[PDB]
Amino acid sequence: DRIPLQIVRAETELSAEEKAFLSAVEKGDYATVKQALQEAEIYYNVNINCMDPLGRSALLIAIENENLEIMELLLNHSVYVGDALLYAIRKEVVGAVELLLSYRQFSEFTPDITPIMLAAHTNNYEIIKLLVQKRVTIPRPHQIRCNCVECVSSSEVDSLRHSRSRLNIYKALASPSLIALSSEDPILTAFRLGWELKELSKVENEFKAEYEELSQQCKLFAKDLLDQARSSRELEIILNHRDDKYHDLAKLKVAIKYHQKEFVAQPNCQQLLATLWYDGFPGWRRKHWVVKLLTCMTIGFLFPMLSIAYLISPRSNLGLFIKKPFIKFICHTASYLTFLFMLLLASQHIVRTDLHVQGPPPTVVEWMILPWVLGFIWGEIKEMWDGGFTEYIHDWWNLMDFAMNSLYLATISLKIVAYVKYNGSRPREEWEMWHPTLIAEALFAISNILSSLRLISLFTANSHLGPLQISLGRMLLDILKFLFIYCLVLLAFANGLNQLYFYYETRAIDEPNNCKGIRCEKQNNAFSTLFETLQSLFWSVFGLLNLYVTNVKARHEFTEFVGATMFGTYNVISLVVLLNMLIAMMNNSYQLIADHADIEWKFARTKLWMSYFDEGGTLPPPFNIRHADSLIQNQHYQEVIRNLVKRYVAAMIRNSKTNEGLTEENFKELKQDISSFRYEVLDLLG
Amino acid sequence: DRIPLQIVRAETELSAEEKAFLSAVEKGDYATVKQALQEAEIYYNVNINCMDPLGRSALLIAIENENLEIMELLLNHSVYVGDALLYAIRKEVVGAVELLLSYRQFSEFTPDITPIMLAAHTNNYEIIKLLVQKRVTIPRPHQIRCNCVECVSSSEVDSLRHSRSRLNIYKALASPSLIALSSEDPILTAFRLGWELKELSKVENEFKAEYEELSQQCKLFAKDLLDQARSSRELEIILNHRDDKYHDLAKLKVAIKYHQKEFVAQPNCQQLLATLWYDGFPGWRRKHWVVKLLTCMTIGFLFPMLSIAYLISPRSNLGLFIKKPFIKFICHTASYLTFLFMLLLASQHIVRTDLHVQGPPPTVVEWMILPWVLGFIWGEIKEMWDGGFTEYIHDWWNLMDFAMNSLYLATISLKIVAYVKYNGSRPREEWEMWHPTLIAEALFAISNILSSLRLISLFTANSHLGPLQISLGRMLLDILKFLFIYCLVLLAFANGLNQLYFYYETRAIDEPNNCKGIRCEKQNNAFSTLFETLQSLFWSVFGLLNLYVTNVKARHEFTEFVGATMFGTYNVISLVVLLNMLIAMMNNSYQLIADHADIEWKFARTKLWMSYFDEGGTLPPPFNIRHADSLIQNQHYQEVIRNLVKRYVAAMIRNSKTNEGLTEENFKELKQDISSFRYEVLDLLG
Amino acid sequence: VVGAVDILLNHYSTTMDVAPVILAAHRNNYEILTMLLKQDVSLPKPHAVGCECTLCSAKNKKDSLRHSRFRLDIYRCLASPALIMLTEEDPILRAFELSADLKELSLVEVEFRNDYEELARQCKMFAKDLLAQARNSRELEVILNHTSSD
Ligand SMILES: CC(C)CCC[C@@H](C)[C@H]1CC[C@H]2[C@@H]3CC=C4C[C@@H](OC(=O)CCC(=O)O)CC[C@]4(C)[C@H]3CC[C@]12C
Ligand SMILES: CC(C)CCC[C@@H](C)[C@H]1CC[C@H]2[C@@H]3CC=C4C[C@@H](OC(=O)CCC(=O)O)CC[C@]4(C)[C@H]3CC[C@]12C
Ligand SMILES: [Ca+2]
Ligand SMILES: [Ca+2]
Repeated sequence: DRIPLQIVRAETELSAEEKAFLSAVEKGDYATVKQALQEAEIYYNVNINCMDPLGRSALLIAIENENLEIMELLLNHSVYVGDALLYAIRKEVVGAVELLLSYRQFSEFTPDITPIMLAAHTNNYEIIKLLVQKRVTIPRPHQIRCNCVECVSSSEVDSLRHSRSRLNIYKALASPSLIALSSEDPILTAFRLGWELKELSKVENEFKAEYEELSQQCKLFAKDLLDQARSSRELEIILNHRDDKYHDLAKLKVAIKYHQKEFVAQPNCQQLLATLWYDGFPGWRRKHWVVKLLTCMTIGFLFPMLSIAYLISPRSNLGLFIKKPFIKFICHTASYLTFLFMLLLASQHIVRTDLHVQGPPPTVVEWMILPWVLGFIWGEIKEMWDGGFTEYIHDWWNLMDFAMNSLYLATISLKIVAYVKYNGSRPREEWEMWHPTLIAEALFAISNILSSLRLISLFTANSHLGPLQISLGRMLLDILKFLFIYCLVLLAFANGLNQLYFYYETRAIDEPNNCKGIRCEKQNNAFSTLFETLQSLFWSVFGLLNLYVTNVKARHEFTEFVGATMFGTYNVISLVVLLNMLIAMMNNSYQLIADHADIEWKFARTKLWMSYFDEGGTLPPPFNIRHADSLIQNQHYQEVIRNLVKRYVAAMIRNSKTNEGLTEENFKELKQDISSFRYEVLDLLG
Repeated sequence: DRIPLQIVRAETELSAEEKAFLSAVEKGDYATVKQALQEAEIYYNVNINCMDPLGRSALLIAIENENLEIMELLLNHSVYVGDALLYAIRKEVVGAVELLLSYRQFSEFTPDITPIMLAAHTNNYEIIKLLVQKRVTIPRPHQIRCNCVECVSSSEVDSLRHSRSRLNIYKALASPSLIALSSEDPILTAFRLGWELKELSKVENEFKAEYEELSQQCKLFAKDLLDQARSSRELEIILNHRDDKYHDLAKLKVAIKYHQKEFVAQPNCQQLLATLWYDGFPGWRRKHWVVKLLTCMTIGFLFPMLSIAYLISPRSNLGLFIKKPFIKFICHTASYLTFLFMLLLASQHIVRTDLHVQGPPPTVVEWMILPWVLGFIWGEIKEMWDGGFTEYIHDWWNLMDFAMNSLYLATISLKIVAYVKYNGSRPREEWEMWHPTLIAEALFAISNILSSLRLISLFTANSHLGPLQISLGRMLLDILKFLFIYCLVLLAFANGLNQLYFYYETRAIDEPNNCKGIRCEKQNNAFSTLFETLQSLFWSVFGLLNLYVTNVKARHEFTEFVGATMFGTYNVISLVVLLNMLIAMMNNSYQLIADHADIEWKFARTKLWMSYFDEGGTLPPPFNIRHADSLIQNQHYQEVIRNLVKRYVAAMIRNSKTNEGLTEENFKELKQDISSFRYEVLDLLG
Repeated sequence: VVGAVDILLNHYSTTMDVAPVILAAHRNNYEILTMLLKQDVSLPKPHAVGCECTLCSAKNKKDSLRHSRFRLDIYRCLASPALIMLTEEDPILRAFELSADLKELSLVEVEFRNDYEELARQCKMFAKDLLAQARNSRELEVILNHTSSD
């Protein structure tokens, strides 16, 4: 039939006169509005404070149309001015001044929003400044996880409000313009706030996106201020300022601490660092490709000497040469490279040793390797001590360093132990499975692999390889997640297969050539044990597991079929499905990572360059044997900051004026400008 | 030093008086302009036909600001009006009326642009209508490959001009407005023009994008007119209109011929076709999936019954049932499936025929399969006859039909050639390599592969598999292109390896188990002959070629090494390089293809449905046993076209008005408008 | 403003004698540039990154950042289509050559690569556009068969 339509939640309606009054305000007819007001004062026929269907009153209509003439008229007739200031601040106009000067239920603004908060949210420097000129305060948000304060225990009541209110406060404290106007050190404030906001993003699972966005706003603000630097003198004053030695790039270090990657990667900042890095190599990069190689190789070859000189006469031409950051890097890399070469010499077994001697005396090459090992150890020790465990723990490569070193230690221990005991010699075959010498050799091999793969870190120093290394790392996180799923599937099929074939396990002796396992000429007993089943399934992923392993000797057809079917389903789920899915996932991330590859790489490279910029550094083999000042510094920083802020605010405004489209509100404003204009002229001409 | 900066493109500067005159025009001060004009007459101190450095003369400056009053003033006085009409058309002003009404080098318009062309390029229905009202003509564009006309064969005079001129005529002829106003069948012309433009895109490689853009424009226009249909009566009148029986969906057919995919996929069009397709099963859409399933199954099962009834008495109710298209589809699919089942039985002991009777008698199963085979071939013949070689050939699947049928014929022939000339029953092992029976079996099997793959065609029918089928088919094209690249890679390495190992070939006898080749337990002589080399490299892509195939018996280390290196490089290039690239390529293609799958799928499905809509249809097994009216029809079409064109013009305007930002020029006009008003008011009030 | 530029003449800060032109060029305004270039101007030549005399060493010592910005600004000016059109006899060749230089600099001045590369692309596009303006094939021939070498 027909669905009747009615207004269910009805609301009071405007009388004809009232409708006309509001209509005049939308047309800007001062005369009619004025008259209506005056008449209302007399005949009391119109509620000056009436409301439109959308809930907007006259003052609100005037504010939106931005007709200050009419606004004044209405205010003079004492119209309810509740929340009007907030609406004006949102419109970002000078009507705010009027309402403030004019001083003394439905709102589009939550009950918590205060004039300053909204101004901050709008980021209008001028309006913010006006409000701040008069005493204004933004509540300090309690520290993350501040239950002690029973005030935080208000979350029990209306948590929604609690959460929103907090976000609103932070959304304000994180306004570039407020930080500019209020904070003493705008840069440091942003750094810190951006971090707290990140932490909150985590704690407040919901509203995470908002906090993260606010954090990025802060980070970009800092970069933008830096970008407004024009001279090196300024850049140095900013990057070397210590809040409270100086000349230690303190602010840059703080940035690295707060993972302010964009700031650390700003072109001008990177330029300064380079000058420090390539000290002594004027235009090293400019040096012809080959030339560079030549110089690097030569210096590397001379690493021991340079090292020795520093050891001999720190204050000598040569002694000073090693102190240069680039030289340190060249030397410290050449040292590691020679270490790896020594390990290679072992492969070729240049110094061959009898395979029968138990715990032989450490071979010649070994001794040579021993120092480097010790040097690396003490190095890590120094790092830990100097940087504190927290920082050392943070570094992921430190884990690899720790592992590599630990393996080298055990290798040595066993080598030693095998010497005191097992002093005699027996045919290797007789040696028990866990003979110390045997175990040591295995540990050594594993360590060698780890050591050589530590060179990946050096890629960060290369313009081409670095970005890739960084991207890979980011993707690795996701790969790990995928691995967990794969593992679960493996375990499942492993349990199942083992459950079916364990009834048919056979003895090694029985097996041909007394060989039992998936690694024998004729694979056998592949699913007999869980340990073996797990191995078999892993190798299947690479196609190295033959299909004949799915048949039982007794030839029970049904079982074998179920077994093959389970193995087959595993192959499909693992190779056809999961493996392929990983490709899709990795493609998705690589795409994203690619967006921010450079900043990531440069942040990483800086960290590396900075490490060498320090003074405590010698290669691993030879590694083991006045308030006045602050006042001036701060004054200068403040001057530079003042200028940077000034030029930043202007830029932002200019960008807006020239890089923003005209929205409908703009049309309405123009239409009103002409309308009010018309009415006035007509009245004058009439 | 310093780099001097001097003006080399010297240009005369406007006198202060002159310059001032021009400025007044830009501000809209009619008075000042008027005075200047009058004074210049008497005094002659300013050429009213002067120009800005930007080539903007007064009339032009006025046209752009669209001040018709100043335009009239200027025109009244003797101001050169060269090319002004064209500017007034480019800007799409309707002040063109004034210029047309007046009638008394370094041009921004090529010497070929005539007002009608420019208006067409702008697509302003109004402006175009004005000009067309006065007799106007656009030169004919000589057809593609019209070199015969020495006129075009004289392009030697100026090719770029010829080509450009040609594009300009088409850019005009392909304007939706000109086609609306000047063409008798706007829909047909757009179809045809679209095709020609497509063809030109190919012949004129340069300007390919341009011609292709124009073609899409024509295709979009036709779809849009269709979308302006508001009743099914109109839709029928349009789709069933024959230019010159009627009521055969003629235009729908022409649209399929010209590949007007969008027109065909238009919702309304699809709906009409659906009604025709599902005739006999009203509500089939509402039918529950299960119910549907049931209906389909029953019909398919009874396919033989329905097939016969028709033959016996088409008029019979049952005879009538098979005539319905959807039925035909279902019946014809069942017949094919039955056929495929027959083929499956052939490989079984269903008939358990002997295997040593060279030239055996056809088995019952084979006998039954024969009828179908005959029907399929006959169907093809009819298809060719009823559709012409062109259509038949065009269809890709007709190729597979041909192959399948041809093989199913050679099979028959070879079978016969074997019944004769082979009455014995010698051991299969004694049979020669090319014994006819062996060849026959091979052909039959190959065809059984093709036959079962033809089912992929049916997918177009389903709403889920259809789109997938289409997308994959498109991607196949990409793969084909890659294969060409790979092929060269294969050929290179094939020749190299053959050239290296051909000396070391050995007789099969020498080989173990008298087996020589890659398909032998001990792969041997895999690179000895070229053909083997190609096959071996092909298989190596799938890891079915063992690495021991690269070692020469004599054990010549150098040769073997060169060979292994060559084989390895091939594997890297093919498996690690080309293969991975193909994956990336394909990823991109799918993203794009996916977008147009629907229009691609629906077009495909419609062609399928249309095939059955036709009247000549019986399943393959039982396959082989007035001027007055025209005028009225055309009148109706013209009536509908009039309405559709009107609706289209209006809709396009609305869209242009509701979806177009205010460009800077627009703003300038408003400013000039206020400026002029100001001057006028100031004068009257002053 | 143009009008204002006119009035002022009628009666950051990488320099001042040529900054008006440098900015105008960045403003890519043919008209304003035409006005300014009326009075002889001579942009300083950006010494190559190779120099080591106080010519550059001193500056690169006092303010490396300013020096670098200065050179970028000069090039941002020289690579303005308007300036090339007004001041170059063969606008196309200049665009070709300058594009090459602006690329080399991208390599050298790794810090501002993106900036120097944008300028290069700008020059490349300019030349393409100027060719696009050809209408007959006689013009095309004159353009594509012309040499700046005697
Ligand atoms: C490819 C095979 C033979 C393995 C070779 C192992 C090493 C000999 C390679 C692997 C990674 C290389 C390093 C990759 C990164 C760099 C950065 C490179 O510096 C630059 O590229 C730019 C100049 C700068 O470092 O400031 C100095 C050489 C070094 C340490 C390379 C030294 C030689 C390394 C250790
Ligand atoms: C998956 C294995 C067992 C192979 C099975 C082979 C056939 C039994 C399948 C393969 C493709 C199927 C066809 C795919 C497409 C369709 C369209 C389908 O129609 C619809 O999906 C929508 C209704 C409509 O056709 O109008 C009718 C069944 C049919 C012919 C299917 C019938 C059964 C087919 C031939
Ligand atoms: Ca470490
Ligand atoms: Ca066919």
